[PDB]
Amino acid sequence: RVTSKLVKAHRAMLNSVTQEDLKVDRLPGADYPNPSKKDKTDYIMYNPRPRDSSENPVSVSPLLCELAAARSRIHFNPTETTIGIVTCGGICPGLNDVIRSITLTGINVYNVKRVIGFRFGYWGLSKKGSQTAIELHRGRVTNIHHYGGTILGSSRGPQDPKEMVDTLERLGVNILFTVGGDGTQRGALVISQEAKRRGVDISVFGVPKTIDNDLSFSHRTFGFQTAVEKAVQAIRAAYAEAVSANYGVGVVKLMGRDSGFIAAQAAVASAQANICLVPENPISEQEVMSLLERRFCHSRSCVIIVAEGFGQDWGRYDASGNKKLIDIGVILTEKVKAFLKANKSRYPDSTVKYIDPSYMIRACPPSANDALFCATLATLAVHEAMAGATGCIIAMRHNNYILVPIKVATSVRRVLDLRGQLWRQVREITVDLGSDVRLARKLEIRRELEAINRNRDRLHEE
Amino acid sequence: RVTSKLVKAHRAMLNSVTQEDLKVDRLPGADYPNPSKKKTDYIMYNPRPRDENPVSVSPLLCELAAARSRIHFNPTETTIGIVTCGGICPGLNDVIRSITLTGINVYNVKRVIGFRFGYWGLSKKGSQTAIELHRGRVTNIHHYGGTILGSSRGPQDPKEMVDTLERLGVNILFTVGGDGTQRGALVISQEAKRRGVDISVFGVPKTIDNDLSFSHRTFGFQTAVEKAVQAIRAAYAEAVSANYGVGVVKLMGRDSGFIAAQAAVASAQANICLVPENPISEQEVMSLLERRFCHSRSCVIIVAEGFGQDWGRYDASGNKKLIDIGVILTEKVKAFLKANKSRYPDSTVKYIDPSYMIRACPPSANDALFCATLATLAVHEAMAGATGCIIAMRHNNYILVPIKVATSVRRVLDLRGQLWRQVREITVDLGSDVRLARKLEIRRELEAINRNRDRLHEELA
Amino acid sequence: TSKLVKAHRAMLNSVTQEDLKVDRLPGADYPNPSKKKTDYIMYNPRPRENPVSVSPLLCELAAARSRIHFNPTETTIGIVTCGGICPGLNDVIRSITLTGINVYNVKRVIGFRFGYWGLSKKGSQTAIELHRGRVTNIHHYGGTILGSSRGPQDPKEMVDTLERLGVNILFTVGGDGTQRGALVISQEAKRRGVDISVFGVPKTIDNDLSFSHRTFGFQTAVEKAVQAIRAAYAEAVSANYGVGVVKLMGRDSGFIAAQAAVASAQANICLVPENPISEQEVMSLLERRFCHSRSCVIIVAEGFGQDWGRYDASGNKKLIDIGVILTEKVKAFLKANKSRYPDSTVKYIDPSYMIRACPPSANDALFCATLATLAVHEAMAGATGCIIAMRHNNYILVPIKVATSVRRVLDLRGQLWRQVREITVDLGSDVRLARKLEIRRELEAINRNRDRLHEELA
Amino acid sequence: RVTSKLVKAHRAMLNSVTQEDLKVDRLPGADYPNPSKKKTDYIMYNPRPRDENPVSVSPLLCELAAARSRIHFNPTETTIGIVTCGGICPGLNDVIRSITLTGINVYNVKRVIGFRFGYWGLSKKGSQTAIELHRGRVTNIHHYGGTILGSSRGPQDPKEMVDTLERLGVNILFTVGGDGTQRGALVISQEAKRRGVDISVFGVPKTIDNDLSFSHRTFGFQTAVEKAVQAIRAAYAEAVSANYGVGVVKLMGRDSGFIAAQAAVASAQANICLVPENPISEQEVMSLLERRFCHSRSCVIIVAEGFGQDWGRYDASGNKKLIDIGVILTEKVKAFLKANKSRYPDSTVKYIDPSYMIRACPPSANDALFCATLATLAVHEAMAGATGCIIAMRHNNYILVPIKVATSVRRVLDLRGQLWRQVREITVDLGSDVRLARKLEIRRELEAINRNRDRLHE
Ligand SMILES: Nc1ncnc2c1ncn2[C@@H]1O[C@H](COP(=O)(O)OP(=O)(O)OP(=O)(O)O)[C@@H](O)[C@H]1O
Ligand SMILES: Nc1ncnc2c1ncn2[C@@H]1O[C@H](COP(=O)(O)OP(=O)(O)OP(=O)(O)O)[C@@H](O)[C@H]1O
Ligand SMILES: Nc1ncnc2c1ncn2[C@@H]1O[C@H](COP(=O)(O)OP(=O)(O)OP(=O)(O)O)[C@@H](O)[C@H]1O
Ligand SMILES: Nc1ncnc2c1ncn2[C@@H]1O[C@H](COP(=O)(O)OP(=O)(O)OP(=O)(O)O)[C@@H](O)[C@H]1O
Ligand SMILES: [Mg+2]
Ligand SMILES: [Mg+2]
Ligand SMILES: [Mg+2]
Ligand code: NA
Ligand code: NA
Ligand code: NA
Ligand code: NA
Repeated sequence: RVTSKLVKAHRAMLNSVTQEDLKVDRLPGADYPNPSKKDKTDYIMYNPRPRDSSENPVSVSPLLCELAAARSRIHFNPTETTIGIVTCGGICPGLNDVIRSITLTGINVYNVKRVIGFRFGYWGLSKKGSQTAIELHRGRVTNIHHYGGTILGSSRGPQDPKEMVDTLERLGVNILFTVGGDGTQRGALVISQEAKRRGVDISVFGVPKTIDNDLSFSHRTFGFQTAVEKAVQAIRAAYAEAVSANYGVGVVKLMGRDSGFIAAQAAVASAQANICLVPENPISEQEVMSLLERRFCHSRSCVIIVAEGFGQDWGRYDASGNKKLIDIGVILTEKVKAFLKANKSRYPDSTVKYIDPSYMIRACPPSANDALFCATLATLAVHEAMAGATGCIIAMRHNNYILVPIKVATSVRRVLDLRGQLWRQVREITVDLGSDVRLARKLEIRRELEAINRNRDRLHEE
Repeated sequence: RVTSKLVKAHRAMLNSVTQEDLKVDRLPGADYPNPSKKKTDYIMYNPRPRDENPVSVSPLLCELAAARSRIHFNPTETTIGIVTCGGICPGLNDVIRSITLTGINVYNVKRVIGFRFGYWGLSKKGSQTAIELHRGRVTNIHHYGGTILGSSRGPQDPKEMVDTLERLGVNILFTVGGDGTQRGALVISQEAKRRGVDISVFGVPKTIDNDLSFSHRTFGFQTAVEKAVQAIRAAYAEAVSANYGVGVVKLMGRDSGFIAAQAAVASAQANICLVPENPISEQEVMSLLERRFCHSRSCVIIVAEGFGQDWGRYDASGNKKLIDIGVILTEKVKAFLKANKSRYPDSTVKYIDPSYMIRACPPSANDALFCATLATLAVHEAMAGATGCIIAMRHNNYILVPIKVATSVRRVLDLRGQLWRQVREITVDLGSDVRLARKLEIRRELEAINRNRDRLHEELA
Repeated sequence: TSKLVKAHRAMLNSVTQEDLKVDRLPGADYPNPSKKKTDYIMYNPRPRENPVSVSPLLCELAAARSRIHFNPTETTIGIVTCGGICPGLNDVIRSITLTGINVYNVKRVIGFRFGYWGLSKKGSQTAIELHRGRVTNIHHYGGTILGSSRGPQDPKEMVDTLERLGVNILFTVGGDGTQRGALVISQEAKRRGVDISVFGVPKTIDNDLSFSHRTFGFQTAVEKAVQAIRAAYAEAVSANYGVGVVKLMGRDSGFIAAQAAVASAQANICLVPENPISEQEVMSLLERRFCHSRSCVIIVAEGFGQDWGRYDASGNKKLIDIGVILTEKVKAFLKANKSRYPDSTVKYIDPSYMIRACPPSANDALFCATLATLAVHEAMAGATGCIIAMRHNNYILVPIKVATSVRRVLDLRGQLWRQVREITVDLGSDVRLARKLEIRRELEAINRNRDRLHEELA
Repeated sequence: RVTSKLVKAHRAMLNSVTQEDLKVDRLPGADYPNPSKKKTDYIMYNPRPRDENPVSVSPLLCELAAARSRIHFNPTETTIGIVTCGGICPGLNDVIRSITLTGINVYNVKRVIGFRFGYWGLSKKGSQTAIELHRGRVTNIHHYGGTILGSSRGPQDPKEMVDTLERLGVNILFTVGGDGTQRGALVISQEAKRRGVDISVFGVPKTIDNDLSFSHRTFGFQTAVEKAVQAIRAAYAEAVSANYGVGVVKLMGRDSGFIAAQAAVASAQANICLVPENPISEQEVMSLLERRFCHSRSCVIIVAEGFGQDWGRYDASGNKKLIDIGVILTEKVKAFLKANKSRYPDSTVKYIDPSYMIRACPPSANDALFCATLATLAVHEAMAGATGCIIAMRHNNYILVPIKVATSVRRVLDLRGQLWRQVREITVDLGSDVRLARKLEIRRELEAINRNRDRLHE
């Protein structure tokens, strides 16, 4: 009963996935030796669950994923390779660790000719933008891992692939590392394709950026654990506010656009959520109000976590073509205010406080563990691209680093499994509809009556 | 010379302040000895000399708070009550906890009562929810934000409230909260006198803004600044990540800009700092932004919540609700950058409102110590029959100050002070030739880099 | 980046599928109130038509079960925490209690004080009853509210206690020692025909448990360690020929040391037990560091350098303090070379207790709760003699005998350790040409800088 | 009745202090206008009245620090120098950064020079490593502990140092450091006078201990208290986890106990607080511990590093090295509990020395603000030719104070003050009948629980 689930992507490139789809494209040939390693691809089962010990276990699936690793032979000539980095889309903890590690691995391990950082996402690759490219060196990236955001900066909206490749050519780029999400990596493919049309010796390698941890073929993306730490700190605040008011409601919106991993993890980690609203589990304003009522039958406080992709069906694009969400944080808060107002009887006093800790989550520096994670991804990213990997992203599954072709990855998305342990834990700690309000509380205060008497004895026995 | 300034309160009770006004009311007589210690000392309101020994430029003296040899209430028979009212602020639980423990540990009082949800917990209805505070209850509450007692907005009937105080045997009510709260305390105190009730009403001032008069520091304030700065770094991260990126973050200052200002300087990251003391027009702000965007691709704008209330068009307690200047300013800045898509090709505005995260978060270690000291001294003085007053801190000393005085004046930024002078230094300036200013910038830079270039050549071999 | 190795006191010399099978109290007649056969996962997902594991081993997946062995409303759960302290003990304690009380509505939960001592005839008088009100907020605190202890107790006394108190499940939270004790307790309870599950929640801040990629507390330890490293780094940078030496937890392995070294980006030398080197080699690395820098940060795991010189109540071998010894050797070295290093300072940081006695990261908390929750599920379903663990992002059940027979260790050929090699001083570099190719990288950079800024004026 | 007290310094330069002593030396003349501001004000040393307007109980006035209309140095031609000496303390980089920026932004000075590794950077040899500080260099340093300039211990030749100041064109040297540092400053200032050099020597006081006279707060101090408290929680966690567990944590206080005391109260967790102001014997400490162990299974002992120096038997600068009381106290406590295995069956002592983590960690937001203000004012006054003095803060105001006065007295805990009175409250007390004290404890408890029991029945 695992806690994630796969699902077709809103804009899938493949409708089915086969082993060939999973094979990673490589620039032709690998003639130089690896200074790092002063001999062939290893794989890992996509799914380690067996069919049919006995004679050796056979996977319930035919799929293998390529393991990322440093390689004996590499494709590019180390001391002559130029590496490029761009960061696109929203910001997320660990961008600067990615930037820094790519640079240092290039410079320290492979002793590359130069590292170029492109400004403000793909815009920095445009004819106009290219004038702002900077050269990244040890001194530039030494301390950037202490800061949120991206020193390169980022942007939204497309650029002309022909301009971008023009730029890559003019500057002598051999590897462009594209750090960003779904949009970014789709752009990567376009760039990669245009370079091919030209017969340019260029790897385009993706480092996946999604604070939501909704990437397919992945159990963890950088930034995500940090977002959970911060979200929990948001939740404590909301909890403080609710407890301080008779019929107090703390509503806090968390990141989840298409999935509720942050919302769920934070709900359980904090032990403080009473209602947890995720996109996987669309419910009506009436149900929410109903859960709130139940909560207010036995408590004077209620914390409601809501993922930003929840309740999009509750009412009525950006430069990149992404569908703008309606702010469910604001809308839900208003509906809850409405509800408690229309019931001034039952709830004499009552307060609703709303917290949107969005930017503080995304624009804050990485946890130590996220840093380590970023550095590992980035390091391996450089290893594989040096060995001519292209058209793929690096990811992590089953505690292993793998290579995955952009087409596969952008075709499916990870989603909460409502039958999973994580979501089962959210159901445990939150208010429940399916409980006789009466007997439920009756079996509460009795659990209490017991406890206090055990208490009373123990202390007399003093 | 100060970074603060005094100003008449929006609803002042005194129009002038005299020594007699500063005298603290005391329940008649002090017959019991102080178990803790098994006449009143003063401090000059103003330590600046006029014109042999220096003479204050002012006649005012303030009474120093301290544990007293003789006390008014009979320790082992006194009942203490605590209520928290108004908004929440870091340190409420440390206050609650310290009052309780000082009462219980030092004076060995009969009982401590905590009243729920502000003054509502003193109403006939509310009183049913009063709880008894004991060591076990308050042991660990200092680790949490908010108030375990809870708080509320809106008035109660002083006759009901005193009824409650009488029925429960309360000898001291500690009222923890703001201007409103302390005004309510006077009412309560007055009604208790009309009845000849032996009751002290003592205020522990609660203002996250640090805008209390006769005070240089109120609990929660330093914690607010730590948190604000953290908010500012986020806004700065967002701005730096975007070509012509603007991070707008709203901070607490309702009638004053101390938090805004301190956080601006502490962070080193603010480009524009908007406070109520210094009302400027949308056009001026846009103008400062333009100047910032002449030499930088990023701008962080701090705005206090009481700024720009004159830029456009009540709560249960009668407080005037503010228009959200964070939201309005953000929109105006969006409007401005949109209407200038030419000059600024790309451009982004991100708004952060860290309000509840600041107010509902636990105290720094230093705030905790501060809370405990205030609360401790509060118990000392009220045991010694002080009433109608608050405890406060001036010139590194704890003083007693009558509610009437304190609610008549408020502390405000002095724009001629060092703090504000530092805000002027670090932020964009209007009165600089945009051109020659940047010219003398990149030249400072050209220098630097060449010093750099030499140093590193002087490195090889 | 890990590797398996025989345990210092192994119970099995080889591991077979049958060894991996988890013992279950006979029969499962009651329904699970929570859910108003066993699934497995390959021990090794590398392949040798559908892929075939390079290994025959399967591990049992932990999960809530349709049928359970104990009668929920009549089961009594007990908890004990033993050995050293580690971040997340209270989360474990709290989650076991709440899962028992909320999900299974068990009769009662008992907390035993000060490790196994609380199960002794004497100790048992101090047992307390855990209820929602008791555990509500303990996850905010380091340490263990139950307390812990070192040293054995009489298994007959302990089982006496379990019987007298009506315990149906004892959760033993702790390390290798603890779980070995658990088997003893479990065995004695069988000799008596007692209906008792003894289930282990593994506690090792080192992350050196076999059949496991992550144990609770570990990620928190790394956060804290990195904070220690920054301090050391601050101290080194503030002194001409400054050395910051900071000791980290690793007794038999170097996972914390290594992860913290890379996470911080600040370690110049990283000393782990997997890679024993001589005082002379360390001094040599330091010299190379001091050829191109005025600062050096040295991370050393506590199990390093035990061979550099000459027991506790539980029988554990006490280590010599390598932190103190190494610091002294480094002082000696820099003193004996006052010539080359005019000034020079050594500051030593031992952040040990601050690491172990501090509250869990949010992620660790989630992790603790999940482990504890599943632990309750499986023990309700009569699992015993085993621990819960996590491999390949999955929770599994593993018999104490297997787990205590092997240990996880750094693989020096792995990515983690390869990253430590990258960021740290290297022996095998021509000191000269290495620095020559340094300042040249620099000369370049500055000139790029100098142009960019000239191209700035006007 | 305050919480500090004054005391003669171990190496006082004045035996009495008069108003003339308090007057701040100024380089002759002030002819240039202040670009910032496009006579001296004072404050009473003591605001308590004697006996119409109140008269100070003291004749002393202190000069208020402020930006001045006229300044002494020609702004666009002044060269500023910065050195940091002595131990490290949170806020050094904020000081460095603010001096630089105030110089560069406000006064538009010619150049800012940072000297490396304390006074050594001013020696003939050291001077070769001087670096030029500019906006780009100091932009982000406030995020780091330590000092980018670095520091050192041990004297240099004043003639060399002034040679350096002259050769480089320094008009103001800002000396950031302690007592030793500022004494060095006077020497440097004196030698420059002998030469008729136009040089201000201005001190920014550095003492993490908050024991500076004429001062209520020095930078770093509040940050130290935050960190110390965090150390204390760890020790508390360790003590609570062990039957008769003792957490001993050593804090910074060399000659005073402000950090120890503040941290003891702030944490609410200390049972015993040992400061230098209150020397007690091993027997008394052991005795307080016994009392603690009469009603509790845990004890946290805070000890300041200058405590217990009389309990047993120099550095490059001539400072007296302390015996490690942390280590010695821990041992004595171990001895004591060992020799009483009877009364305390089990028992553990865990010792935490969070020293470097406190000193080498970045400033709280409030400390940063403080550092920047001090530094800013420092630059204002030195531009207006103040010299031979330090900037300090008393009664929420910034004042100028001559090094001679400041190095002659030191701030010390007042055992009759509120702070120390609070330490007495929260800690174990000797002067309580062990028996009736606990009797009146559990009775307070018996009450409480019954109030509890009713409430919950209701
Ligand atoms: N299908 C596509 N083809 C070419 N370019 C694209 C495509 N989709 C997105 N891009 C470009 O890639 C960049 C980033 O895309 P987008 O704004 O969707 O961010 P993302 O990488 O999906 O991250 P996030 O999930 O934070 O939005 C933008 O320049 C966008 O215009
Ligand atoms: N003048 C007054 N007389 C009697 N009661 C008052 C008065 N002003 C306010 N109160 C009551 O005291 C309580 C607190 O008032 P208010 O909500 O203004 O808090 P405050 O102390 O101003 O703190 P904050 O700064 O958070 O607003 C409310 O219940 C309010 O109705
Ligand atoms: N082989 C064994 N048989 C029975 N009991 C044991 C055995 N080994 C250890 N124990 C007991 O289990 C308890 C905990 O053991 P120990 O102190 O070694 O902790 P641990 O689980 O190893 O944790 P840590 O990793 O902190 O050492 C002790 O009381 C010890 O006496
Ligand atoms: N009396 C003195 N005359 C001249 N120089 C001195 C004197 N005392 C100390 N110094 C020098 O000043 C520098 C710092 O002095 P010291 O090491 O005593 O630290 P400090 O400033 O008192 O700081 P801390 O409080 O951290 O010890 C050293 O170079 C030292 O040699
Ligand atoms: Mg997208
Ligand atoms: Mg062991
Ligand atoms: Mg000294
Ligand atoms: Na409540
Ligand atoms: Na300005
Ligand atoms: Na150094
Ligand atoms: Na190495």
